[PDB]
Amino acid sequence: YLWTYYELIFKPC
Amino acid sequence: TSQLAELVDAAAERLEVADPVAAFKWRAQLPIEDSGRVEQQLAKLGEDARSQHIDPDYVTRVFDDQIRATEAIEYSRFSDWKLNPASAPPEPPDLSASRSAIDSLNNRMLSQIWSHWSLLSAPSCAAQLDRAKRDIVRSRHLDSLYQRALTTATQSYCQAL
Repeated sequence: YLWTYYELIFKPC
Repeated sequence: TSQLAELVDAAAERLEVADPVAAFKWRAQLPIEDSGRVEQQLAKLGEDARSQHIDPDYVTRVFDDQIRATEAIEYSRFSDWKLNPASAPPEPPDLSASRSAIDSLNNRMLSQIWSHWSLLSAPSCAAQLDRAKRDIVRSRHLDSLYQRALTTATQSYCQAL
């Protein structure tokens, strides 16, 4: 997943 | 130049993270809706909000608009690339560089919200917000899509008590 709501958080799948 | 120009500019610049995320999710075949509004992040947003002495529910509402506006850009990029795949960026996105940009833009937005809290509660906020967006629309040459995203992203700036 790749998140942007507050922190740019990136987890490789 | 308006008093809220620095907050709106940081919000507009943050919107730009949509292009790099869109690029990764398209090739990675990831859902745009899985975008991080999850309990741990909501807690973390509210804690950094209390740490700057601003209302977390106001701040939560701002980033809730921010996420809707950013998902909208990503969806618009996906449509464009469905219609015409060759207009997609040829360069991979720099997500590690984006991470540092989001941390900084997040911090600047929160610190501006405290710095200008008095104005955001005043009846003249809406007029100032218009001037800010009108200035930021011109100085960052925002296309029609980003103008609308900026409006959605800031639509509750003046819902402050």
